[PDB]
Amino acid sequence: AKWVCKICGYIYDEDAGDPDNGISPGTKFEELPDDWVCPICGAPKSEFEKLED
Ligand SMILES: [Fe+3]
Repeated sequence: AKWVCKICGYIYDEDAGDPDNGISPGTKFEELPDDWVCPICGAPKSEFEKLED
């Protein structure tokens, strides 16, 4: 699934993960650590919104 950072537009794609910041491809958004943040703007997980209806 993909989740967008409502502040900057960054897209956390679960299939891509976030390797540079310790997240391997395939990591679900809910499993990301509670203090993981958007690699672009630094927003907390609370500011992301899943891209699903
Ligand atoms: Fe962001």
